Amino acid sequence: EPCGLMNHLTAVCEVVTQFVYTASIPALLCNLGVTPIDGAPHRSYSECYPVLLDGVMVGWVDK
Amino acid sequence: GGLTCASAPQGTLRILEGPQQSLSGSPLQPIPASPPPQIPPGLRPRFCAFG
Repeated sequence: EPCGLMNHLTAVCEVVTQFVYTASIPALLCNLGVTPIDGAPHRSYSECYPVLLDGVMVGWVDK
Repeated sequence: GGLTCASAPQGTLRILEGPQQSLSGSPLQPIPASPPPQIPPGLRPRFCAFG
């Protein structure tokens, strides 16, 4: 009765449990080439990727 | 003496900082592959018949 519903992790698999700052990441993504949600994407909003980081949309790295 | 709109910019520059790619070496494993199980040298029979 529990088939396919009760699974088990492989030996190498693991759950993430650490918590980090993730505050300097939005400022690094912009150095890398992302353009903030505020504007000037430099393309057409259709040739651009919507960047998300943990629910918060940094916004529109060029394609 | 106030601020007025000036001429439209003629171009835009977007700066980002980027490093480059190295050569493809693809060094897959320290001791690589699945090394095969194998024969211990000589071994010898560890059993004899009676008589």
